[PDB]
Amino acid sequence: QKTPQIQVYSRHPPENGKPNILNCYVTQFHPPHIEIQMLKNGKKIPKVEMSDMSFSKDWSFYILAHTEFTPTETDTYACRVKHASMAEPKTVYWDRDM
Amino acid sequence: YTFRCLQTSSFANISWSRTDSLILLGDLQTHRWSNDSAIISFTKPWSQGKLSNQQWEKLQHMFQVYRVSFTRDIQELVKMMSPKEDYPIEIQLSTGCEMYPGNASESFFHVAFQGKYAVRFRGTSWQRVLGAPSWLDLPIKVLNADQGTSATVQTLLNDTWPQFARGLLEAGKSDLEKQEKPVAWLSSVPSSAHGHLQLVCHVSGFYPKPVWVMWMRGDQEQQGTHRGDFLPNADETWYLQATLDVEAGEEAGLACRVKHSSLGGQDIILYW
Ligand SMILES: CCCCCCCCCCCCCCCCCC(=O)O[C@H](COC(=O)CCCCCCCCC)COP(=O)(O)O
Ligand SMILES: *[C@@H]1O[C@H](CO)[C@@H](O[C@@H]2O[C@H](CO)[C@@H](O)[C@H](O)[C@H]2NC(C)=O)[C@H](O)[C@H]1NC(C)=O
Ligand SMILES: *[C@@H]1O[C@H](CO)[C@@H](O)[C@H](O)[C@H]1NC(C)=O
Repeated sequence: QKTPQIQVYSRHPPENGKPNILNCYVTQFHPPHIEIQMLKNGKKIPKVEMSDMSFSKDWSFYILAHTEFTPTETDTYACRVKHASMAEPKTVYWDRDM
Repeated sequence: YTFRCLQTSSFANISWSRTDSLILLGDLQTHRWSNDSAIISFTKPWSQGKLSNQQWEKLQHMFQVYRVSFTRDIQELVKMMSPKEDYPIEIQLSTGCEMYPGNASESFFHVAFQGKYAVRFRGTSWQRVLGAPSWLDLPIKVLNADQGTSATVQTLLNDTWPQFARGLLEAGKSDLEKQEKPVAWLSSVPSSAHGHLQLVCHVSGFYPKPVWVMWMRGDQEQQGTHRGDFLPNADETWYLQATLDVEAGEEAGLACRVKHSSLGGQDIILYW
């Protein structure tokens, strides 16, 4: 068992009202069974595309979830991951400044 | 450039299993093969490499026979020796070759068991690797008895991989050398210290992967620049961020400089 690391970042510079793509990169988890959700204001985004499960030279699993989004002044975006290595789901919120 | 066929297999019980695979040439995915799919899919227009349709079909047929035979073998290997914990079983296979300039290559076939590097193929046989549970010696001895399978793996590592991968490399050369320009943007987060600020330089959309990102005070490189990990984009371009810890007031005059092969010598210089 290995705990998943989560990173949330956008494809383009974020500008309020301008369509963009939100990325969620999940890595370092074992075994490969994982549930990844992308949320807008705590509610599950329906159109989320996932890459094919792959792994690194050191056998560390990695997956990239991405979605189309329009950043705003009032909306919160997050990536929630559920994995057996964790007692609770891990949610990491998009912070355009980090 | 490393050519690698990555297989992820999961055995939940004596009946239920799923095996999913993909093929990467460098950092570009060239093939896909999900459990329910009977045929391998191309994820690039150049994924057939320099193979003819008859040559590709023979390569695909071999994989089809192998996937059923692999599943059947692991199942047999588990049933013949109850290893106290029979299920769940997690297997990772990585096989291909590292491409070196001048038609030279080094082939490999590595296996992880329950997330840890367990077995390799060298010469004509499977060898348990340092750290793998010793009881794996028995299924490794059973597998090594099959000289026929061993000859195919030898064919695979000595002939199939170096020849298919060189052709793939040739047909994919222009894609692996395409230049995508990075776009940079800046932000800051207050640091865990009063009058301390973390400066963030975000760099996205560049291709190929080699890049240089540094926080500067004119000609002086700020040694405190910490490069994050390379993060993928869905379009297979790259993202990276470089941070700098500064004292409040010291931001003024600082710039983020990015050197990328796609810009010529015209570096991005973005002032705070
Ligand atoms: C008790 C624990 C379970 C044991 C775990 C031990 C770790 C695994 C040991 C190393 C992995 C070996 C991979 C298994 C290959 C067996 C494939 C096979 O059975 O060979 C051929 C068919 O396979 C081929 O066509 C050639 C194999 C080439 C594989 C290339 C594909 C890999 C890229 C995804 C038919 O033989 P049989 O009639 O005995 O079933
Ligand atoms: C594939 O290449 C390997 C070399 O990596 C060949 O391995 C030799 O095989 C013979 C037996 O056939 C052994 O006695 C040698 O010791 C092996 N050499 C090494 C360096 O281990 C292998 O035979 C080749 N197989 C085919 C079918 O081409
Ligand atoms: C994987 O595919 C094989 C062959 O089509 C099938 O027998 C098996 O049940 C599939 N497993 C899952 C979990 O889909």
